Amino acid sequence: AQNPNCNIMIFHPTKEEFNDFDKYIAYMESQGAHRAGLAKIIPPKEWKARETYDNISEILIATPLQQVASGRAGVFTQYHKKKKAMTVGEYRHLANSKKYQTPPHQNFEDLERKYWKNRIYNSPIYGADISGSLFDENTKQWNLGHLGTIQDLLEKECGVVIEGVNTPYLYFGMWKTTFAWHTEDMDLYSINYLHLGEPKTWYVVPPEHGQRLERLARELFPGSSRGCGAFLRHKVALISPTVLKENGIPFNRITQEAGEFMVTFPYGYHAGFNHGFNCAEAINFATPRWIDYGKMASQCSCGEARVTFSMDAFVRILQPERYDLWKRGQD
Ligand SMILES: O=C(O)CNC(=O)C(=O)O
Ligand SMILES: [Mg+2]
Ligand code: NI
Ligand SMILES: [Zn+2]
Repeated sequence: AQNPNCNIMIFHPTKEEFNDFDKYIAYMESQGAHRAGLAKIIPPKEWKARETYDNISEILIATPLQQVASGRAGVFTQYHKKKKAMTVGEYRHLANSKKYQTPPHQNFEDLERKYWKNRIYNSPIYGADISGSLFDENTKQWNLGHLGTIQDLLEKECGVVIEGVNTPYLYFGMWKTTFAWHTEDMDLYSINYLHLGEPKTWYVVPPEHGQRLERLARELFPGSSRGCGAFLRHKVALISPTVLKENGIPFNRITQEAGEFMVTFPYGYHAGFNHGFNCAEAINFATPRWIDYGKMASQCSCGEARVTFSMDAFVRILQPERYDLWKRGQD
């Protein structure tokens, strides 16, 4: 078996290997990359996502979210408080202000220490989940707005045509902005490109060990667990690497820099934080190997997780027994 310790693998495709997305994901998995739950892909030196980022300041962040933490430094939840709309220009200026900017630090490790020590005492503002794309329409390779759709993948594998569309989302981050522990909707893959700015640190649990994370989460967030059998779908819980080590949960960590792709694999729990002002783009995708994960994915039916239009059909076709109860949570 390839990659039996489930280490995060880093790939360096040639421009020739960068032509066929599906085939390169399949290549990564042949080398065991999926076992880690996350892989990094450094694009060929000839590749660019677009010419410059000089003209992005007028993008609107309609609902910036202030991420308010509760709990202890290592074990906390966050809620999202809606703020007034601002432009990317305005957000960048905010991220760089004395109140929000990245503190002096030595290296990524010092910064990680400071994150876990101090995150809960601040409430950074995240421009998340903005529909759109920063890829130039003439970028032909690994353009996240031109990937094959999950609906077409399900049709090709299962023979059923379904409604729904699949488009990318932009994330504008600042120091301490945080993504809680989660897998993707319907345990899909995701791909994330860091277009610009400061790095993003990621933590991931191997898919074969996801249930161990879930069990620890039920113990650490006992009221949440009683409220919903899949409460990590709410995307609110944070557990530090120190806490995971103390409880023997296998995980890995890696820092993504501007110009690099990250791929998360089905049922790979991940969490992380931004180092400073940045902009990432991400999208979910499927392969034939996803189908069996989709059929087994947990679902939130307490009503909190509230998800896209397109998830209906996935639940309807792949999880017909769950469909009724899940849709009652959606309505
Ligand atoms: O970039 C972020 O804030 C979070 N991204 C992801 O969880 C992802 O791409 O799967
Ligand atoms: Mg603009
Ligand atoms: Ni994710
Ligand atoms: Zn729920």
